[PDB]
Amino acid sequence: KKQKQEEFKHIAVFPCKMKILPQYIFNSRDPIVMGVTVEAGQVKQGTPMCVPSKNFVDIGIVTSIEVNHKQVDVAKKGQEVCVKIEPIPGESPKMF
RNA sequence: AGCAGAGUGGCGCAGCGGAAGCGUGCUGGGCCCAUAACCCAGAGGUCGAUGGAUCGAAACCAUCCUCUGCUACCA
Repeated sequence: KKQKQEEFKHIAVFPCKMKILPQYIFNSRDPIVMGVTVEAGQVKQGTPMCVPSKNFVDIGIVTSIEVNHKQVDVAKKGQEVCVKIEPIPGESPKMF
């Protein structure tokens, strides 16, 4: 099961609904630095992000999850974390 | 945050002092057993909004909106 996790880590994406906090924006484009609070599910590395109300356009692929400049891999519900999201290569970068 | 570019028929696009167009798509007819191709028509336009220099702005200048890119400036 360790090897199954190791070669199925990219193909397995945990579900996550995320609520955005106002005015906690640092970088708007390349990369995306935005201090966003978990409200449902959990956040892991490589999890894509999209918007439901704008005909499902992807935001990008995340890089790291930081809780007060400390890298925590798994964040549960109810914690304010900082996520570094990078644009996917082959598609145009996005702005806040 | 700031800058640059663009806005014309459903779509893309020509287009500037005396001047609402093209390609494609939609509708009708001819041709044919039938279709494509082709022919004949027709429908579809706040030329992004505002002001002004103008006899004569779809056009030049100023502002603004929307859309498309960026110089990087964080835990």
